[PDB]
Amino acid sequence: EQFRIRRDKRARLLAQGRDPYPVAVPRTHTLAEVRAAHPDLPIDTATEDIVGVAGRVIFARNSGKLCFATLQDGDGTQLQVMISLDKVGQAALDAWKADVDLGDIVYVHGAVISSRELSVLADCWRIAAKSLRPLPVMSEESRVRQRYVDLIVRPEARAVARLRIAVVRAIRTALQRRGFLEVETPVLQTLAGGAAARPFATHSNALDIDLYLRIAPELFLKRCIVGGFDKVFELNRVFRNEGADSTHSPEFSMLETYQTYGTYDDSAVVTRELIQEVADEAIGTRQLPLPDGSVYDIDGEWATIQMYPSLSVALGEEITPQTTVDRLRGIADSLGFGHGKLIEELWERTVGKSLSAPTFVKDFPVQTTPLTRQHRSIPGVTEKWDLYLRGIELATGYSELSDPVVQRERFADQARAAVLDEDFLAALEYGMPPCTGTGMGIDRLLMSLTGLSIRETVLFPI
Amino acid sequence: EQFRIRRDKRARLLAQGRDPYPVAVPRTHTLAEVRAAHPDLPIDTATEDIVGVAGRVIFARNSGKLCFATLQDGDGTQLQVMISLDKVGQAALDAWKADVDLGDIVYVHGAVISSRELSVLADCWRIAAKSLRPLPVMSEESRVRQRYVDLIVRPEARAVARLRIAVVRAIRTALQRRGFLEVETPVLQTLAGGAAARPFATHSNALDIDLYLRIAPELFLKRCIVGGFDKVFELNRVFRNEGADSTHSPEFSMLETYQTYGTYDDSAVVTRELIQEVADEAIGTRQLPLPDGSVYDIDGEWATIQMYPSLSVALGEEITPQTTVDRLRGIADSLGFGHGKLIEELWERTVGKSLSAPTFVKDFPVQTTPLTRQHRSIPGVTEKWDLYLRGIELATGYSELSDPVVQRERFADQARAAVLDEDFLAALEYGMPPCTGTGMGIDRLLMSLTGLSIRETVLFPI
Ligand SMILES: COc1nc(N)nc2c1C(=O)N([C@H]1[C@@H](O)CCCCC1(F)F)C2
Ligand SMILES: COc1nc(N)nc2c1C(=O)N([C@H]1[C@@H](O)CCCCC1(F)F)C2
Ligand SMILES: N[C@@H](CCCC[NH3+])C(=O)O
Ligand SMILES: N[C@@H](CCCC[NH3+])C(=O)O
Repeated sequence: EQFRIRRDKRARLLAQGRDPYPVAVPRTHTLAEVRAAHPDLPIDTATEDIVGVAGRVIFARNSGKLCFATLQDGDGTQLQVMISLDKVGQAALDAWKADVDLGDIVYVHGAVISSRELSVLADCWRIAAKSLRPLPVMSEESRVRQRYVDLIVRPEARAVARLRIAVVRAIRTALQRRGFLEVETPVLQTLAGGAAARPFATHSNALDIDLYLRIAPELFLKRCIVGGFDKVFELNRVFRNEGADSTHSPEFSMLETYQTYGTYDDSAVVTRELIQEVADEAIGTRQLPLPDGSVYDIDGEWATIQMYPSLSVALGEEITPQTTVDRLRGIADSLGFGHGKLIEELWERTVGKSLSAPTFVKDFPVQTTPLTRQHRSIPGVTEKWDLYLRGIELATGYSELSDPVVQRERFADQARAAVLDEDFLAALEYGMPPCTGTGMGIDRLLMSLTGLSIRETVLFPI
Repeated sequence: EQFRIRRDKRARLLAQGRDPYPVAVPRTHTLAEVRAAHPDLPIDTATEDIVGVAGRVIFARNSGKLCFATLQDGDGTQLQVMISLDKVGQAALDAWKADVDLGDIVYVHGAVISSRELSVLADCWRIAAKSLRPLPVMSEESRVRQRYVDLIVRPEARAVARLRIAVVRAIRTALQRRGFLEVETPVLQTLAGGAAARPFATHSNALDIDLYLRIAPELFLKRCIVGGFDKVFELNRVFRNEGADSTHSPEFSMLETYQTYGTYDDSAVVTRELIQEVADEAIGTRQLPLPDGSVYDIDGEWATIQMYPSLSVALGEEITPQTTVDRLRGIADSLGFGHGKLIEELWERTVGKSLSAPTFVKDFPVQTTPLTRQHRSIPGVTEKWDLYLRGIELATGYSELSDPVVQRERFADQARAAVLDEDFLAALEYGMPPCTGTGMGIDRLLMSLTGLSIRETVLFPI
């Protein structure tokens, strides 16, 4: 019902030649600027520094000859205003009382004082916007269907939104210090490749074909290495037409990075530094506090373990690239398609779940890693690592497969479970120098650093 | 046929326990690093600075006891190598001659000398990648179907790719200096809005509905202002399921920016500075040279003209918001749906086409601008500008419409040519402070600054 009273203050303001939504207002400082300015003001004393400020009224204490409001800026910073009879306007005070609700954006010019809390004592005042919905005094999934309200009433939502923006800045800073170049590769592709996922298709009207949103930029980033890029990345959305869960969404921000003439050994060291540098820039500590109330140390060096050896110790027997699927299925049952899949799953179900300190696992089954180079010395495994931080599958890197005839086979196997990415394979046969790629999910980065769910990390999900 | 000889050098290299695609090679410096190091070396003299370098062989001059190649790095920098009998390997020289083609990535360790041009005289040498396609010695649309080849053989394609990356860096730098925060808003939306375009739809499997790729981020960026963001932008892809032409593609990179408590007057000044700052950072001059051989001055202040007045002078009669469509159609015929559309078109066909210096046109027909605030003083027009640079429709800005009941109407009109964006309108009725948005196309920015077509500006189009 308050929806109607509010619409009728707008109307009776328009009729009266009052502007409820004025083009401009001369806001001289932010309330943060007015705070940093008067940090220690002897309380109940006045100062002749004049300011125009605008804020959202989020409390009002109306009292005859004197109204007090709390004006909150968009960052949450608060200044109190004092709409007084005596300064200017009995009619201003009546206008104030009658026209000004809660959730109203409001400009006030005048003197900066501290009362018997930092306030502005009004020379003038005007409305900048008239709200036709009162602020509520909120469930998770209603907070997320209405982030704009969440950001006004919930300081934490402000803190989280700024945090992600700061993490993303810190990332670009870290990669740019190291000579990486940020490139833009296609989101619409004739076939989507470079990961294991079911793509979003769309019809094009220009071309009268179906196109596919990128599952991953890897294949196009590898054409940039062929093309002569030394050090490239791309920090931008990927689209995977699968289910949502606590570490999975169909649209999410993902970093990929390629460095020429380094291996997975080299890109492990960079991923650690990059994460540690981000924590410092954006959180101020490598001793990460959690909603637990616990503290997760990500400082220092990080453990590396091999999948097969670590799996062997966990199962009490030698598991090699040679170990048959009949053997592996057997073990699987004893707990509760093919070899590559079984190793990773058995590993995930035994070693994976027990991890707590930040660990790299490396040397992976050749079957489940079609784009990564065969290991230099160990037959049957690829030079790939997964990074687990606070138990989250955070990041991965490869020594990259630059052999086209091998790469052709890897795909010819995939498919038989038969059109390949012939222009990608074309690019490799022009010669791709030896290089190491990485990938990392921005949402998993935040979750691993904060505790925050994926539906708190993204501004506008669904 | 050379496709077959090459595949058979790979095979007879694998059989021989030679690695044609080795995991690693110990590249100590880039050829650029080796150049900056020995800038003035008394020619035909040797120096005992040892380096490992890797490059692509893009010339070979094989000559009995001594082979010369030009090794080109990926940035185009060149060093010459001298594979000699006498330094190490008669068998190395035979291996060189027999195994090493053109378009082959190649590592060589040894001494840095200048011959009778800066070269490395080989202690060792190894292949890093074996190319199974010779470099061609290329049409526009074959250069663009194969950018990876273009980047190797065409220096200009290198220069253009780096230029775009530098423009994009310069933009983020400029907006961040000014306190703007970069946000990520959804690409997949339940309905796409904030511009005039036909969207790409896609089916979701999670939700079993159609979703739509964003035509523009405006509606979501306005929820961030409601939400308390002072100064926001977003530099990221938009998707418009329309035709391609010389200033139009269905996927393109687009900047949008919102500033609270400024108008279109304010965002005109920022757009000029932003463009001028970009030119300086990324081009080194505001006196922009073109393929013409001409020079386009973008320095100094820029002309502002009003649409209706400028149109009037061009047509020889008073054209106002009042001027009927019958009158406008009449004029249209005399040269060769509704009022708003007719003003902009007549303007575009007379005043628009005659512009050369960088000009802002402002005060627009209310009909063709549903999201921009009605002008403060002039009835019938909206506070909007278009910026024309070297005759390209580069950028636009609005004093933003924060009135929900007006905004509801603007849409209720649109539709009747009836489901609206009710959550967007919901956000406005919580109150959006007065603000000014802008938008600019990155491809048009480059085209306007360089002369370059849209199909040279984007790394991987189609
Ligand atoms: C919500 O985020 C995701 N959503 C989906 N649906 N799928 C993935 C993520 C994610 O973060 N992924 C990682 C993961 O594979 C760790 C190593 C590689 C980097 C990554 F981004 F792909 C996969
Ligand atoms: C290849 O780029 C584009 N492609 C399409 N299909 N549509 C537009 C562009 C572009 O650059 N556009 C500008 C233009 O409207 C100038 C003022 C606003 C900014 C913009 F990016 F929308 C529209
Ligand atoms: N394309 C990979 C990330 C890069 C891996 C290294 N080349 C993925 O989506 O998992
Ligand atoms: N959404 C606009 C750009 C922003 C205009 C200012 N609010 C467009 O695509 O043209």
